[PDB]
Parts: sequence; C-alpha cells; structure tokens
Amino acid sequence: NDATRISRSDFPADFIMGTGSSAYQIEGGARDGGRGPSIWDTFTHRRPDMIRGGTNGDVAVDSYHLYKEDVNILKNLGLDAYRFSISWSRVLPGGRLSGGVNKEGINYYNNLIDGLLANGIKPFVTLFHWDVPQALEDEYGGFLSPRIVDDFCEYAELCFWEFGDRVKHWMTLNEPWTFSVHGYATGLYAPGRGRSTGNPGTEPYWVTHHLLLAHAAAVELYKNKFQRGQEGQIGISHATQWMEPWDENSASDVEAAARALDFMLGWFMEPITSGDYPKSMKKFVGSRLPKFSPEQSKMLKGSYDFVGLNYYTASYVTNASNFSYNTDIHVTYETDRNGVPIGPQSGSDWLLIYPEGIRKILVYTKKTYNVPLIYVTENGVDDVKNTNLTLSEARKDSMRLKYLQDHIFNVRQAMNDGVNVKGYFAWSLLDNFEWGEGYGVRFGIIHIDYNDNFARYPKDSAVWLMNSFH
Ligand SMILES: OC[C@H]1O[C@@H](O)[C@H](O)[C@@H](O)[C@@H]1O
Repeated sequence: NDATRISRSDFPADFIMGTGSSAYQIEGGARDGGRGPSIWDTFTHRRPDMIRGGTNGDVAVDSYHLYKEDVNILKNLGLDAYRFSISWSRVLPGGRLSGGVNKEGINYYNNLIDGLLANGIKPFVTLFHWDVPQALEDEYGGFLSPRIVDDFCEYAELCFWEFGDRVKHWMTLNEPWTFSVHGYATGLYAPGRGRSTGNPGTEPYWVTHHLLLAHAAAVELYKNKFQRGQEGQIGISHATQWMEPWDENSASDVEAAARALDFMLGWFMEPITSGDYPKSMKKFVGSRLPKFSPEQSKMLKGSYDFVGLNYYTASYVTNASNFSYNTDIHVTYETDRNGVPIGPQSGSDWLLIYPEGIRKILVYTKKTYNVPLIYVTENGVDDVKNTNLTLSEARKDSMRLKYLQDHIFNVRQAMNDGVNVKGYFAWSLLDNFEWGEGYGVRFGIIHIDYNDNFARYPKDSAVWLMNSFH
C-alpha cells in the first residue's frame, strides 16, 4: 500500500527494468565517425531561436565517445535492459543506400551492443526517434512523402542484418505522435513547419499516415525476413497522456476525454489494431484524413509483437466552444478542477504529476486496443531548473524518487488490473538534450556535469533503483 516500499520482488521474475536514451539526445559526435546530418542538426543550427539557450546535439552528453562509461554506469545500476535508438543518419549518412553504408557507425552500435551484453544488459533498440536524415528531408520532404516508407525499410533491414543476431527487441518508431504534431502542427520541433511553408491542418495527417506505413512495412520486413532466423520481437512506442473528463458526470466531457485519447493515442493504435483511423478522427477530420488501401490495412492490422507506452502526465478535458490538427480535436484541456490542479508541477509547467494516469492509460490501452504485451517504454520527471546547486544538493532528487516509486507502483496496479506489462523503462538514464528545451531540463537518474566533460554521477533515484530493482 506504500509506494516507497515498491521493489523487484513485487513483480514477476521475468519483469524487465531499464532506462532509456535516444541518439540525438545523448550521442554527440554529430559529424564524427561518418554520421550525416538529421533534421534536428539542421533545426538546432539554422533555427537556434527554437531551442532554449540556442543549443544543439553536436556533443550532447557525448555517449558517442563515452559509451564505455555509460555501459559501466548501466552495469553499476544493475537494471536488466537499456533502451536506446539508432541514428538513421549515422549508419546511412544519406538516408538511402545510395548515400553509402557507414561501417564506422555500424561499428559504434556493435560496440555499444557488445558492451551491454558482456555486462548482462539487454539492448532495446528503436530505429526512429525523430532524427530523420536531412538528405531525405531535402530530397522529398522526409515523412511528408510516401517515398519515406521504402527508405525506412531499407534502413530497418540494414539494422536487422547487422545487429539482429544480438538485438532481440526492436521498436520501429518512438512517439510518432510527438514527431507529427510538433514538427507539422505547432512547428516547435524539427522540421519546424505549421506555426509551401507548412499547413497544420493537412501535413500532420500525411506525416502520421506515412509514419504508420513506414512502421507497418518495417514490421512486415522483420516478420517475414528476420524473425525466424533471429527470434527477436518488434513493436513501436507511443506518446500517451491521460485524459480525464473535467466533470466526472458530464456526457460531453466523457466524450471529449475519449476524443482526446482518440486524437493522440487512437490515431496510431487503431490503424495497428483494425487498419483504420478512429471513427471520431474520421468524423472530425473528414477529407483531410488519408485513406488506407485494403492492402495497407492488411499490413497495418496486428503489426507488432508488443507496444511501448510513454507516460508523463494527465489533463482534464472538456468540449471546445482555418483548419488545424489542434482545433480538429475539438476539445479544451483544463489543468484545474475548481482551483485544484490535477497534480503538482515538476520542473516543467506542462508536467503535472498524476501517478494514477500511468495506471489508467495501461488499463485503457488493453481495453480499447487489446494489446497482448505492453512495455512502459518511458516514464520519468524533470528536475526543478536551478544552476545554484552543488552536485550533492542537485543529486538529491526527492521528487523524482517519489515520482518513479509512485508510477512504478501504478504500473504494478495496472498489472493487477489485467494489463500484461512486461517491463518498465525510466526516462532517462542521463540528463540529456531535451529538444526545444535544451539542457536545462534534466530527466536523468544520472546527473551530468555540463561544466566538466559531462561527468556522470548517480542521483539518489539511481541508487534507489539499483538497491530496489537489481
Ligand atoms: O519530454 C521528455 C521526453 O519525452 C519523450 O516523449 C521523448 O521520447 C524524449 O525524447 C523526451 O526527452
């Protein structure tokens, strides 16, 4: 009943605990080892006004050079697994085969994977975590063009071929919701369209459509061409946020909350469940929502071995009072129920701590989508922004420790509920490059000293994880 007491021994023996990262956020060596640029290099370099402090991932926290140090920290941490992504423009600088296959980039991922394995840590590997190769962006518009589908398969194939003998858990995409909405609706993430210069009412829908197609076609490639020989599993990780009706007993708000789930999570989950978009998206987006061919529907339906969910926060939802994705949802998000916020702020004013949400999002996904195997692929919280603190003060992350305890507890509740969760990955292992927010937003269980070669030092939360989840 007390969440500070939660530990490995409240979970099945085969439950996988881990931490996470993504290539652009930690690797650095952006022009080292033959890596070609991604749309994020381009965004952060051409439009440093879009980044808090105008920073980028040229060096990030230097896991490109310090990977042996991350492996040692992961080993000391004692958790089962490490979720990281492959930088598409590292292994294929030009995005397609014709831009050349980068042997040194492959060698880096082999070294990381080998390091992880020699230390009993399972690699969980995401192919696409937003770093679309600039060459593809430039040649045809990246995910705006169906040409992205074939190129992504050839990339997935290269990765299965090179790494599949040792990597047994693959995700095609991480958070295409976030990628689609902030790249193409709000224009706040790479490639920064939407705020032809963009169109927030059409482009997010093509992007998501192509993302879904890319995902389906790479899953089919894995299933048909690698799975028998390699015996791994492939899925995808989705952005989630719990949507609670503003008024418990208002039919309108219950529908509004369900529509909000529909536009965020249903948007990707229904295609991979029934091969179509949610009814409410069809109704509210009309002719601006693309149709799948029957062949695409066959390919999308059931196209995963597992689904990863990413969870941070929650919101109340109510009905709303030219065209844009944001206005299509026809909802208004509310944070406060009569001056009572759904939960307290973290270091970020958008992250309201509501641990129960992770439980309701799990329960909701099993019910609505009937996913057989679920991983929490991301869950975590950011430190209050404060450059005044010494490391000993900074590393006492009480709020994170409680946040993890409380969420992990709720994951356990979801599993009692019937949700088959097979592991849980904290976001993140390292303080890292937090997209539009730069370095000031620290999600790590390992503190990074940005004044000193990105020195790693475990925060209280890492110590507790080691001691409680070995
Ligand atoms: O916002 C915190 C984190 O959110 C997750 O959805 C993304 O996958 C990470 O790349 C990001 O750093």
